[PDB]
Amino acid sequence: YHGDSVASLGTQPDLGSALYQENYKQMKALVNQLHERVEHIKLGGGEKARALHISRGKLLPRERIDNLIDPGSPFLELSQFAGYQLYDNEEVPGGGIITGIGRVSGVECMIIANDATVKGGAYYPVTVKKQLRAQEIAMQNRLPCIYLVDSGGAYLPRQADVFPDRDHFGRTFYNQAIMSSKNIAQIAVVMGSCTAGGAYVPAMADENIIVRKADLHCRKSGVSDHWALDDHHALHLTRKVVRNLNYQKKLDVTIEPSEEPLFPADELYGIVGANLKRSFDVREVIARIVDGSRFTEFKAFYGDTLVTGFARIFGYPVGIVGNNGVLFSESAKKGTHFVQLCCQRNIPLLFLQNITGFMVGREYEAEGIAKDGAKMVAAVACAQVPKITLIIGGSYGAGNYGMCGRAYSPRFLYIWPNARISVMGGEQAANVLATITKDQRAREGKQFSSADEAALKEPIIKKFEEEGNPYYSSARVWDDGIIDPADTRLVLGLSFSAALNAPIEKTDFGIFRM
Amino acid sequence: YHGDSVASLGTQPDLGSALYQENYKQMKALVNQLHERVEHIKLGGGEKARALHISRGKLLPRERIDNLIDPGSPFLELSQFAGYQLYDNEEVPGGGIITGIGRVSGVECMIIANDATVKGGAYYPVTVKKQLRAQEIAMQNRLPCIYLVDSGGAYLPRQADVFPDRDHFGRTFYNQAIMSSKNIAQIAVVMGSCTAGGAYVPAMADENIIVRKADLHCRKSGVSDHWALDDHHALHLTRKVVRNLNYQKKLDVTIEPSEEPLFPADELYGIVGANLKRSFDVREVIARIVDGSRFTEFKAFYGDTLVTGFARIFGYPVGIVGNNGVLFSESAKKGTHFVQLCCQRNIPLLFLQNITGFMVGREYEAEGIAKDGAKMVAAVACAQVPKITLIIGGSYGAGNYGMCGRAYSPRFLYIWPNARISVMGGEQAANVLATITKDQRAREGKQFSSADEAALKEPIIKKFEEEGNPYYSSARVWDDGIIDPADTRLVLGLSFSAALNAPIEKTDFGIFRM
Amino acid sequence: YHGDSVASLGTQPDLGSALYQENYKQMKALVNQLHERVEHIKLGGGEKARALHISRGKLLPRERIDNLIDPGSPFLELSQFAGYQLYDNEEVPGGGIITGIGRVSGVECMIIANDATVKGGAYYPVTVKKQLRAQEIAMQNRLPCIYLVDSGGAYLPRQADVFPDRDHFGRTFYNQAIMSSKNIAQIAVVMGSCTAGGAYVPAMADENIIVRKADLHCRKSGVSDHWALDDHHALHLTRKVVRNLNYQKKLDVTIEPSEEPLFPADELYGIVGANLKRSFDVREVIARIVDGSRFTEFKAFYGDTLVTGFARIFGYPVGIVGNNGVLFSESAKKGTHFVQLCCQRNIPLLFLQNITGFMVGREYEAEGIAKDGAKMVAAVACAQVPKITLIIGGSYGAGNYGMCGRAYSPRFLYIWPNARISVMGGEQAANVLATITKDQRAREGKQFSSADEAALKEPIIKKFEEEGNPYYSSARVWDDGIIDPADTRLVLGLSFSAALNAPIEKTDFGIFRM
Amino acid sequence: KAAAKESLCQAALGLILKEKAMTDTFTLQAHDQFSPFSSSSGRRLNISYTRNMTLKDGKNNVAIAVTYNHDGSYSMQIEDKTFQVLGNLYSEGDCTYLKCSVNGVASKAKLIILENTIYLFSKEGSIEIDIPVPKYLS
Ligand SMILES: CC(C)=CC(=O)SCCNC(=O)CCNC(=O)[C@H](O)C(C)(C)COP(=O)(O)OP(=O)(O)OC[C@@H]1O[C@H](n2cnc3c(N)ncnc32)[C@@H](O)[C@@H]1OP(=O)(O)O
Ligand SMILES: CC(C)=CC(=O)SCCNC(=O)CCNC(=O)[C@H](O)C(C)(C)COP(=O)(O)OP(=O)(O)OC[C@@H]1O[C@H](n2cnc3c(N)ncnc32)[C@@H](O)[C@@H]1OP(=O)(O)O
Ligand SMILES: CC(C)=CC(=O)SCCNC(=O)CCNC(=O)[C@H](O)C(C)(C)COP(=O)(O)OP(=O)(O)OC[C@@H]1O[C@H](n2cnc3c(N)ncnc32)[C@@H](O)[C@@H]1OP(=O)(O)O
Repeated sequence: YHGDSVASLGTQPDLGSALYQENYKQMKALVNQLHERVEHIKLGGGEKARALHISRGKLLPRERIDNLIDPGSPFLELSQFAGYQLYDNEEVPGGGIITGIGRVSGVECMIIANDATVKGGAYYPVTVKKQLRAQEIAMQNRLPCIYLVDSGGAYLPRQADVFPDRDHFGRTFYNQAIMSSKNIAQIAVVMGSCTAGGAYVPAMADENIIVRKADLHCRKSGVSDHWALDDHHALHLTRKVVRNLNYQKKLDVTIEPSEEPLFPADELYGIVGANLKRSFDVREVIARIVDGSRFTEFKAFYGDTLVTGFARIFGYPVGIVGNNGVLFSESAKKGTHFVQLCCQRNIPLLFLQNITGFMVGREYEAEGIAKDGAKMVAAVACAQVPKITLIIGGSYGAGNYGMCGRAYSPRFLYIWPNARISVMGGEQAANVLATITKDQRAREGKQFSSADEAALKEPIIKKFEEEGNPYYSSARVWDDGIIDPADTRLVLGLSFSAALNAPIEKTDFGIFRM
Repeated sequence: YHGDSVASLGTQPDLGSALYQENYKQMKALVNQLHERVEHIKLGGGEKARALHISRGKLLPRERIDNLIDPGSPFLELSQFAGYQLYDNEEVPGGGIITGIGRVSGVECMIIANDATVKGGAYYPVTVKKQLRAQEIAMQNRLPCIYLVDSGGAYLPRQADVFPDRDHFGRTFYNQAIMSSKNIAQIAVVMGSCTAGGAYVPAMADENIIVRKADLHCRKSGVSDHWALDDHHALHLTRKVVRNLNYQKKLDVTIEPSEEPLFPADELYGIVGANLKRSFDVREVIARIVDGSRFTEFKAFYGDTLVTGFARIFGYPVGIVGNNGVLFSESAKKGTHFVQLCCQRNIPLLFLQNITGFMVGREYEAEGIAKDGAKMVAAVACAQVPKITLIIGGSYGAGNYGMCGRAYSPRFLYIWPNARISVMGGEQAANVLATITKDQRAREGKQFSSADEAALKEPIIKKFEEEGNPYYSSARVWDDGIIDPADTRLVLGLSFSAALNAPIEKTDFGIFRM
Repeated sequence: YHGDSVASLGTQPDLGSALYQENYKQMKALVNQLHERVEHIKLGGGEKARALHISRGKLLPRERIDNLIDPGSPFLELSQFAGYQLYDNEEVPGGGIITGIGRVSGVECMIIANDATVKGGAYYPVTVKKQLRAQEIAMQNRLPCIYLVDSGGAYLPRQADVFPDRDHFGRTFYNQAIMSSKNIAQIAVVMGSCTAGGAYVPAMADENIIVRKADLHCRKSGVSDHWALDDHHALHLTRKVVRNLNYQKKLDVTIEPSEEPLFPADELYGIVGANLKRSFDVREVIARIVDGSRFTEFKAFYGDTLVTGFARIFGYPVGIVGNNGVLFSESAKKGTHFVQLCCQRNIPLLFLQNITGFMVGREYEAEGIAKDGAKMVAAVACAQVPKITLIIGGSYGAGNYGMCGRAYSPRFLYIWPNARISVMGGEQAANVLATITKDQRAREGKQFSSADEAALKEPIIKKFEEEGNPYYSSARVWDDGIIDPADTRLVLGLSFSAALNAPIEKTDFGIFRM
Repeated sequence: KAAAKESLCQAALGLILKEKAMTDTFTLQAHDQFSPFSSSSGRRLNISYTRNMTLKDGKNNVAIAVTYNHDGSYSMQIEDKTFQVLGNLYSEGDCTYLKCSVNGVASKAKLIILENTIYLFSKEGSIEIDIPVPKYLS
């Protein structure tokens, strides 16, 4: 029986409120800026290289993606902002590579396409990082990989950062071999010149498609498994190969009919705003994203700062954990309990981080908070269910670790355009450094002047402010993308769908330090 | 029956030869320089901080290690050169942390000790990398971890490189939790101040030892499992805890009595020298290191450039693969065959890299060499037996990948003081860049002058020369240490011994592209 | 998405061509002869024994099969030609036993029925071989076995070939026991006299049905589990027992809607003909049999002599490997690659053999061809996916091994009425023997005359010609039947359907000698 | 007479809707009935998908750029003119009927795609528009 009613979250916000108006203005401005920057990145390497690429008869990489995926299928691009102002004078749109998840012949696949326009498709260090992240995603979620190889090899002026180390270029080939061993299909499509150091990708792959115009490779080397007249033919052949994969999706979770949330998503703009100093109820966000705005809270009156419960997204079950204030002992214990419960029942986990800075409270007895957050950290680390993190606000200190940051391998991690990430708030770091130097130079009997205090403080403030920018964090691959809040639900759906390809296996826990 | 005789490798070198004299002089100079630098690093943070540390009553970290390990046991330190001239003006001896493998109570354990003298034990990015490498080694080889925590938290002026990313500070805790889940003992000894962000390490650990002089932690928090009067008492308690671990070493390989090699090891100095342009027979090295100088070569007349065979080191079986010239198709096929054979019989693998540069030969038809080296790369990547790499000469290009570089996760990787590592030789890179620019500016009709050719070439030459230095590569953690050749055998023994703690599991291979 | 179009094989043959007319005439004559011989075998032991059998009130074995299987279900009979002119003066239709696969109560089952008319149902050696082959098929494909026991025991005048050896009579009981241990149902129906040495079959079986008219067996011995009034009642009881088996078919491969081939099958008669000297494109056959004539070739321009690709038969996926000329190194490597690929994706394999004789080329450097065909042989042997072989032309030498001959345990093996199988061509063997004797008697100084050359040559030619006949090979159980080409598709469907009953398990490969 | 712009717009909409219907048919069989990937939305992160299509009218080849708007309507630009089109296929009796609004003008027809030819039968008449063969095969 599934007929009894359930209470729904969410309340209608006050559209007339001045606070709502101001928050809406600020967040809409941020989203417009994000959209403009994304368009500029989408334009690619430049009109020069684009005209040259077209004159050679080859398709532009975005056109390749459009023709490859199923007609009208949504495409989930990752890390559109890699390399954004990362290097001092060189502009590297999209990191020189395009990675995403899309449905080909009814199968979710991870597509990795080199962009020939950007520096002839050379490999900047950020490009290697992006590709490794994509391969890691595909390995974890058991997704076939399709490479659209139009490469130029390592960027020589930066070889020291691309070639030698463990997470450097060679790891790419390593991943390929491993994913072939675990029976995850590898398809390579040599749509560009087969330059030095590039033939390794087709040779490692399970199956190859090579566009006609090395010649020795198809006729004598035999590296070629298929031989295509041009780009369109190659993409069609790729679709045929994917069909011939003999794969069927196995899902192991209960499914229910999906239902839209009761409240419009754009209202989030008013609720969240751009000021981190003001706070908001995470329950509003949860009401905006989950199915039917139906939510079953767990331990509502204990550890009120954390909000944990069960819901459904597009019919899949999810356990939601979010911050609603300063994390405490009770909140940590509640989180550990909830994580154990979700792991036992094999339910995917969704974290929402809105870590609150310690500027409000001087001490907060970091020892006890640490003693309890350690338990939550261990529980999150040992979990095996799919985990997806979303940073809707500040993310500072060990709380970031506790709420499944990058170090804890969430299947995906996205940030809203108003997030901030750093070890601490800038002013707190300034005070810490000032106190350290003051105490030390007092210990040696040296005098500490207030001018020196300002001299230490100001650079730290500016540096922390600059490094906390979402664009700074997404230029490096610290997140899989910056998403417009109004689309959040949709993205999560796609992500969770992909995460369901892999089977869910049992969770083993370490010693629970009681 | 084990009585029939076996032929032994190695020949007596010509001590009177001028070439031998010169090579001996150069290599001995390199080793003396290495020893002097190691002594200076061993001195630690400085006399100032050392006196301050002693005045507080605490022991110096090296003394801690000496008292902790079994009396007279050899201690295998790793990455003594991390941070060597890595940062512009800051001297960070040993990376601010000391990691090694040593025998405690008859059990091989991985010991990680913070150095309080260096910047109060703060965590530079290189320190995080070193610690993560040590934890990875312990996880792979299933070794108990002992932490001697005297920490100061992240180095704030560099927070952006220490806190946020996947391989940044939080991964430490992640590793701890995981290694606790797989039943690998975690012991933490809080020998210093329990500052902010430090209590997480004791809280994550399985067992704790805390030196008396937080107070709340032992009496009320209950984080303390043991409470020690001072450093000596804490180390004794640690030995007792390790004994109480209830662990017994399980070995799954045949063992034979060990026998010393027939030739003195110091002769290597004459054989190898410091000039990479001259070449030498790897069989000399193999004769110098393996037991009794007994070696059973495999496919001796096919692919002569690669040398593959079986031997014993301290009684353990090893399969040895080394370069003796330019790698070719036949060499790659021989290597793939040998790797499959060793994986089938569960024998550890030892690689010796002496990759030869392509300055001698203009083309070397990189397509066929690539088509075959891909097979060897796949075979090496998919292997599951313990793999140890040693770089005795040049290491360039995809050959580094083929001979199990860092990207392919060897259990250990060491380099001799005369190695060179880079994507290509400097002059080759200069020629490549010059040709690219010349061809392009010809394409646009621009004129290319010889002055511009020199202007491009010289910086590249100097940069590649600088980046290939062993000290440059070991300052970053690209290798687990620079070893005197005269000690090589010994080191390998210890390493292999440690690698035997983990059980050897079956190897799964990808599609062998025939 | 499954909407994009695929190119189809096959071309309309030239019906007006004289070659097509002649080939059609010859092949139609062969098929008519085959049909006539099959009818004569179907007539059974003879009118004498048939009248005697009817007078006793028992049904004829073919009537038993007709009533047993589901109404209108197709029945796949195996080895209709066993014993055809095998013994000098004794005519043994069908080997004295009838074995086939048919659907009973919606379950594929292997039915084995003794023919009482032929020598009172005695067991000739060929009968034992046929029964063992049927039991092997059922064991491999996990099919319930139904025995219709009307036996007479071993044929005493030939006891030395029936009783003592491993593949002699006792192995029957062995198989029964084993197939009972692995939970494969054994049903025995004693429809004839329970003579000496026959009661073992009911006693070994899981369940019994005994026709009333030993009496002691049902009332006191208790061997009887069911007791039937006559044959019709016994068959009905058998259907009820099969229903009570509690079995459900588990399929583990993707299924698509089936579609008929685009070209009529009878055209094969014109394409193939009866002359092995002429050649034809195997792609014509593939177009005639696969679904929709859709085929996705793999490595089309490398090793053109072998044709490998993917297709669907009645909606199941199949990998097709066929000969189109003299096998070479590249062909062998392509075959090995394709076999590995199909094993990885768990796809059934279908081999088509048209091995070409070496009369065209004197040497063909057998050493290299052997060195490469060894790899293909190893790959085929180690494979675990269902394998079905079809011999559409010549089959000679080690090529037969390479294309999955009987020694390599294909689930089924059929031959067309125009095949030839032998170690070599007759003339080649004659030349080899002549050269051996000539060289030897030259070595001893004896003279070799041309009359002696003819004397050696002619008997060998005649003997090889006689032994290569399809009827000769099918008289012994070297194949599971001779099939009219026009029906080939249908047969394959049924066969593959049966092969899907067993689960497909992973393939383990030996050392790939690179 | 030569086909107008709007007829080409209707034909392009019909072909897109048939692709959507095929996607639905594949979805029905699969385990993941409610996965967002099965939607024919063409959504992208922070970008709007534009699909370049070529349709053959008589001898002439005409290129249509179809932008997949968020609302589900399609913005098709052919030459210098942009047309806002929203439509759906529903089955009247046994025949598939396309109802579609081009720039707010509602039209009703019956749509049959056989081989490479799209036939729109309406009261005004019949319009046949040919999908070009990829010609890499066939
Ligand atoms: C794995 C291991 C172990 C090792 C290796 O892999 S070692 C690989 C060595 N690489 C090559 O051997 C490829 C050399 N390229 C070429 O052969 C071509 O160039 C292509 C193929 C790139 C196509 O490019 P293209 O020819 O179509 O156009 P182009 O404009 O010429 O393309 C942009 C131009 O590339 C210049 N450029 C600068 N640095 C590099 C760089 N590192 N790689 C490529 N190009 C670079 C750029 O400065 C200029 O543009 P700019 O700066 O003047 O505006
Ligand atoms: C996990 C997460 C998520 C977050 C975090 O973890 S956020 C952690 C914040 N850290 C602290 O809160 C510890 C603050 N230290 C102290 O409280 C003490 O200092 C000790 C404990 C370090 C003992 O050291 P000590 O007091 O015995 O000696 P001291 O000489 O003072 O030691 C050297 C001096 O440290 C200065 N120094 C500069 N930068 C740092 C730095 N980043 N950390 C520590 N010290 C630093 C150095 O400049 C000077 O020496 P110098 O450069 O003048 O020669
Ligand atoms: C397991 C182990 C470990 C050991 C054993 O199992 S040791 C088993 C010993 N067998 C018996 O103990 C059965 C002896 N048969 C009989 O008791 C009956 O015969 C029946 C039962 C067969 C019914 O047959 P039936 O009586 O209804 O008709 P009949 O015409 O008589 O049937 C044909 C005639 O059988 C003659 N014939 C020749 N050789 C044999 C033979 N080997 N077995 C049977 N019959 C044979 C044939 O020559 C003649 O016909 P033909 O050649 O003259 O035309």
